[PDB]
Amino acid sequence: STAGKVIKCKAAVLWEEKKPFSIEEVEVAPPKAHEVRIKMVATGICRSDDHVVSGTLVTPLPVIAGHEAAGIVESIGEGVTTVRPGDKVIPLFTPQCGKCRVCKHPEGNFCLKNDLSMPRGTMQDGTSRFTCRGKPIHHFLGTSTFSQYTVVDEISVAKIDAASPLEKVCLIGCGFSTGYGSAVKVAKVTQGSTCAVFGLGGVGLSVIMGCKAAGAARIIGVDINKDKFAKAKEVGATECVNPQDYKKPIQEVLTEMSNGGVDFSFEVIGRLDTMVTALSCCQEAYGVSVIVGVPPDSQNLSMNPMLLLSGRTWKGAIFGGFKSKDSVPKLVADFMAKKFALDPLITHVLPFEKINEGFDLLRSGESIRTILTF
Amino acid sequence: STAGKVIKCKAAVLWEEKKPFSIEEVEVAPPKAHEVRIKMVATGICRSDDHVVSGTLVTPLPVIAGHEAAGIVESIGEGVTTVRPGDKVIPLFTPQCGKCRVCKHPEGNFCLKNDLSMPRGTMQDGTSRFTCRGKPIHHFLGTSTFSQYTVVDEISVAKIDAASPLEKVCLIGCGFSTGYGSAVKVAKVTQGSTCAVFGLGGVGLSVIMGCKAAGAARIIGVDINKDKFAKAKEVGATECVNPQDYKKPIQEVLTEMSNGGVDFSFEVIGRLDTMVTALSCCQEAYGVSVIVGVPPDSQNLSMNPMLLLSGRTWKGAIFGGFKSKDSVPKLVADFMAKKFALDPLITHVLPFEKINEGFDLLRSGESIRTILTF
Ligand SMILES: [N]C(=O)C1=[C][N+]([C]2O[C]([C]OP(=O)([O-])OP(=O)([O-])O[C][C]3O[C](N4[C]=NC5=C4N=[C][N+]=C5[N])[C]([O])[C]3[O])[C]([O])[C]2[O])=[C][C]=C1N1=[C]C(I)=[C][N]1
Ligand SMILES: [N]C(=O)C1=[C][N+]([C]2O[C]([C]OP(=O)([O-])OP(=O)([O-])O[C][C]3O[C](N4[C]=NC5=C4N=[C][N+]=C5[N])[C]([O])[C]3[O])[C]([O])[C]2[O])=[C][C]=C1N1=[C]C(I)=[C][N]1
Ligand SMILES: [Zn+2]
Ligand SMILES: [Zn+2]
Ligand SMILES: [Zn+2]
Ligand SMILES: [Zn+2]
Repeated sequence: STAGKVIKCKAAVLWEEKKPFSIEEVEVAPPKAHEVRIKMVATGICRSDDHVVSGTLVTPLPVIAGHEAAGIVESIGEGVTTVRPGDKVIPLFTPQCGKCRVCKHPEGNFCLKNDLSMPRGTMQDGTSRFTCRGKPIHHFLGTSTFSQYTVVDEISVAKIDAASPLEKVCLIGCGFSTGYGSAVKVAKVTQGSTCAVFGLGGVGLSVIMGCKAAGAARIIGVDINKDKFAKAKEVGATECVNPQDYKKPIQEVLTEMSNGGVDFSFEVIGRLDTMVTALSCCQEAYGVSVIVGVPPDSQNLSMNPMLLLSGRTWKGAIFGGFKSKDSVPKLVADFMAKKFALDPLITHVLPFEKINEGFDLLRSGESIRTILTF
Repeated sequence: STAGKVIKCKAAVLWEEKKPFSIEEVEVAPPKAHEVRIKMVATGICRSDDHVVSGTLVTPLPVIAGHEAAGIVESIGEGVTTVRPGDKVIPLFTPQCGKCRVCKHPEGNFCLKNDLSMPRGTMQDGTSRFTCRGKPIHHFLGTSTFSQYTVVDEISVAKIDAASPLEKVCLIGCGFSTGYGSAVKVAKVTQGSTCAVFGLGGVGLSVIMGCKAAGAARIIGVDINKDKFAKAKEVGATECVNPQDYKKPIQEVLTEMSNGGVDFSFEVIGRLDTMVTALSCCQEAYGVSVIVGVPPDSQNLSMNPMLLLSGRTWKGAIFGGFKSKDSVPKLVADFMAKKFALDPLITHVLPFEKINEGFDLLRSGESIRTILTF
C-alpha cells in the first residue's frame, strides 16, 4: 500500500541547535537502489543525540536525529538482498560495507562509508529522502530513527530475529553494544582484574555488564551523580565513588584504592579532563584505558606523554569495536538466549510524541535509557 | 685483591647541564649487601645520556651518567646469588626485582624499583657509592656506566654468556633491545603490514630491524636528516621520506602513501609534535602507534581525542617492553647465534677518554652509536 510511494508521516525535526525537537509531518521518499525503508517500532534516547542539540556533536542541520532503534522493513529498493519487507531490523549507525580496508581487517569496525568523521547528513548517494515544509532535511549517521519511517542504505541495516522484542533490542543498536563491546572486545578485560568506569549512564552501565561478564574481580563506578550508584551496583559495580566527595584528584584516589592503578579504565562521559584522569588511574606499566565518550567538537586535550612511555595503552572505539552488520544479529540472538540483560538500562518508556520530555529526563540526570514507542 | 676496598678510578662526571663531561678520579665504594661492583669494558652513547646534559631528561646533578654498557664483575656484596666475580654482565637501567606487581604481570616491565619515574640518583638504599673531590656524586638509572667501575643493585644486573663480545653486546643494554622490542613485543608488528618509523638513530634503526624480523611488507623511515636514509634502507626500510621535502604535513603524506594510514607507527625521536603526527599517520580504525622517544621534561602535548575514538591504539614503552633481567641474557644468546646483527648500529669506536668527542659526533648528526672502550 505504500511501496513505491512517498510516505507522509510524523518525525521529530531539529531545525537548529539548542531548541526542542519539532514533532511534525515529513515526506519520506521511497528507497532507491540498495536502500531500505523502515517502519520504526522503538527508539532509545542516547546522549549522542543530545550532543546534536547541544552543539557538542556537529552535523548538518536541519536534521532528523536518532540512531538507536528497531523497526520493520516496509519496502526495499532494487538490488537489496539482505532484508525483505516484514523483517525486523536494527539500523546501523556505523555501517559495514564489507569491501573497504577496515571491513576486511580482522579488528577494525569503523567502516570507511561512515558519516561520522566528515558528516554530510545524507544517504550514501549524497542526497536526502526527507522533506519537511518543502525543505530538504538532513539524515543523521545514515539512520535518522526519530521518525515513523526512515530510509537507510543496505550497509546500514541488519536483519534480526523475527521473534525479538523491538522495545528492548533497540538498545543493541547503540548503548548496550557500545558499552559491552568496549569492555569485552576493545579493552579485552581479564578475569580477576580491577576496572574503573567513569560515567554510569546507559553506556557506562553496559561497560559494567561487560566487565562483570569478563570476570573482573573489582569494578569501581565513578560518577558525580550519586543517584546513579544503586543501579551500577545492581549490574556489577563492587564500589562507587563520587569525585566531589574527595579533597584530592580522583586519579589519586583510584590509584590508592587499587594499590597502584587499575588494570582497565573506561571514559564513558565525554569530557577532556576525565579522559586524562581515566588514563592516569590505570597502572602505569600495563594499564589499559579506553575512551568511549564523545567530546565537544574541535577541542584538544593536554597530557604528559610519560603516562604512555611507562607502558600504558590508550585507545578508543565507536560502537564497542563491533563490526556492525555481523555483530548486531548475533547480539540479538544472545539476548534471546538470556546471555545478557537489557531491562536494567531502561528506566522510562514513553510514546514517541513525548520525545522532548525524554530528553528532559536525560538532561536532568533522572533517566538511564528512555525508549520511545511509535 | 680490591674486594672490600674503595677503588679509585676514572669516571666521566657531569657537574652541570650543557657542559662537557669531566674525566677525573672518583672513589667507588665496595658493594653493600645485594650489590655488585663491575669493571666496565664498553659503553655506548645513547641519546638519553645526552638528554641529561641538555636538561631534557631531569635527574639530580652532579651525576655519573651512562646506561648502555657491559662489563665484568669485580666483587659481590653479601647475599648476591645471581652473579659472581669474573662473570660478564650488562647493567639493567630498568630493574627486574621479580617481586612487585609489575614484575609478576605477564606484560609489564617497568619495575616499581626503577629510578626513572621520580629520579633520586641513588642506589636502592637511597645512598651513593661515588665520591669526587670529596663530594658525593649521583648515580643515573641505577647504572652509571660512564666509569671504569660502577656499583649496581643486584636487581639491576644480568649475567650473560662468558664468550660474548662486550664491545658489541653493550647495545643490548639499551638501544637495540629498546627499538627491537618496541616493534616485536610492544607494537606486535604483523606479517605483511606497513610500518612508519620516525627517527633513524640507533633506536629507530633497531625498530626497523624488528619490523623486518616481524615480516612487515613496507617500512617507511622518516627523518629530517637524509644522511640517515642509506643505513635505514640497509637494515630494512623500503622507502625513506624527509618531512622537509613536502609542502603538506607528513601525517598527510604518510596516509596517502599507505592508501589510508599505516598499520604501525613509531615515534623514536622525543618531540611532542612528532608523537602526535605519528599517531595521526596510523590508520584511524585499527592503527597502532608506539611512543619510544623521551619527551622534554614536564611538557604536555596537545591532541584531539577523536584520533583515538575512531579506533587507534596509542602506547609507549621503556626498554622495548622487555622484562630486563629475564630478557637480556636471552637476547645475548640470540645475538651469539646470529639471530640479529649489532654492527649496523656501530658507526664509531673511541676510548672512554674521548667521551666528549663521542658526544660531539652524536650532536652533529654524524654517528649512530659510538662505543667507548675502557
Ligand atoms: N563510542 C561510541 O560509539 C559512543 C559514545 N557515546 C558517548 O558516551 C557518553 C555516555 O553516553 P550515555 O551513557 O548515553 O550518557 P549519559 O546517560 O548522559 O551518562 C553520562 C554519565 O556521566 C556522568 N558524568 C557527567 N559528568 C561527570 C560524570 N561522571 C563523572 N565525572 C564528571 N565530571 C553523568 O552523571 C552521567 O551519569 C556520551 O559522551 C556519548 O556521546 C555513546 C554511544 C556511542 N555513540 C557514538 C555516536 I557518533 C552515537 N552513539
Ligand atoms: N623508550 C626507551 O626506553 C628509550 C628511549 N630513548 C629515546 O629514543 C629517542 C631516540 O634515541 P636515539 O636513537 O639514541 O637518538 P638519535 O640517534 O638522536 O636519533 C634521533 C633521530 O631523530 C631525527 N629527528 C630529529 N628531529 C626530527 C627527526 N626525525 C624526524 N623529524 C624531526 N622533527 C634525527 O635526525 C635522528 O636521526 C631519544 O629521545 C631517546 O632519549 C632511547 C633509548 C631508551 N632509553 C630510555 C632511557 I630513561 C634511557 N634510554
Ligand atoms: Zn566498509
Ligand atoms: Zn549512541
Ligand atoms: Zn619489580
Ligand atoms: Zn638508552
